[PDB]
Amino acid sequence: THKCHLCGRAFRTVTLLRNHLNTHTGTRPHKCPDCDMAFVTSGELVRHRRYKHTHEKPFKCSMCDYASVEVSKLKRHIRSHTGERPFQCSLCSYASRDTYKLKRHMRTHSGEKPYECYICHARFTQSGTMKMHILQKHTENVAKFHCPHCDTVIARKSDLGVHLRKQHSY
DNA sequence: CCTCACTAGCGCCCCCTGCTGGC
DNA sequence: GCCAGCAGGGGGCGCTAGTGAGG
Ligand SMILES: [Zn+2]
Ligand SMILES: [Zn+2]
Ligand SMILES: [Zn+2]
Ligand SMILES: [Zn+2]
Ligand SMILES: [Zn+2]
Ligand SMILES: [Zn+2]
Repeated sequence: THKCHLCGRAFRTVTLLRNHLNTHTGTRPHKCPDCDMAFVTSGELVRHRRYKHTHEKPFKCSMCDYASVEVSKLKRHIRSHTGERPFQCSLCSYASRDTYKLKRHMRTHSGEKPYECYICHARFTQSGTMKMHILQKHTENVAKFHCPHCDTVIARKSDLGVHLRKQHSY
């Protein structure tokens, strides 16, 4: 009906094509009055003000005081209350509570390592791992833990925990 | 018919927390 | 003990199909 002169994508109304072309290029007309961001549509600008400026969180959790801006988050929050596991893995028996978390799990079966350190060019599976690598291996005078019993230095908190559970038996 | 708003809904990515197990 | 893999509970954005309201 209304195709895109850049890709084969098609839409039914003109406003959709107008927004689709406003994504191929940076032409975000809905500008935020309280910060320096902009968006192609209004709905994208609405929530940006409710995330950062007005903190308007409509979706409430009936079990706790949690509140989310989008319903997608609450549906995910409530899963940890009921233990749901809707997203099943196709290659193993792991199930998730968030479609993107399942995408991260697949890096176990594929061996993919997208993130690499910008200093030593060492690669990792998760963006948090890399951030830790830079802290422990490329930062100067980093604070380190200390066992108050045996007087041994440990750099990571988790290592101190397992030190107490193994050597000192909690 | 045609706009333009509002609402659900998928997707993307990152954070921080905390553990495991090879070296 | 160091190191990287790896799962939980979260925040903020990219983009679009569905509904009506008013030209
Ligand atoms: Zn296109
Ligand atoms: Zn803003
Ligand atoms: Zn809750
Ligand atoms: Zn799997
Ligand atoms: Zn490095
Ligand atoms: Zn000790």
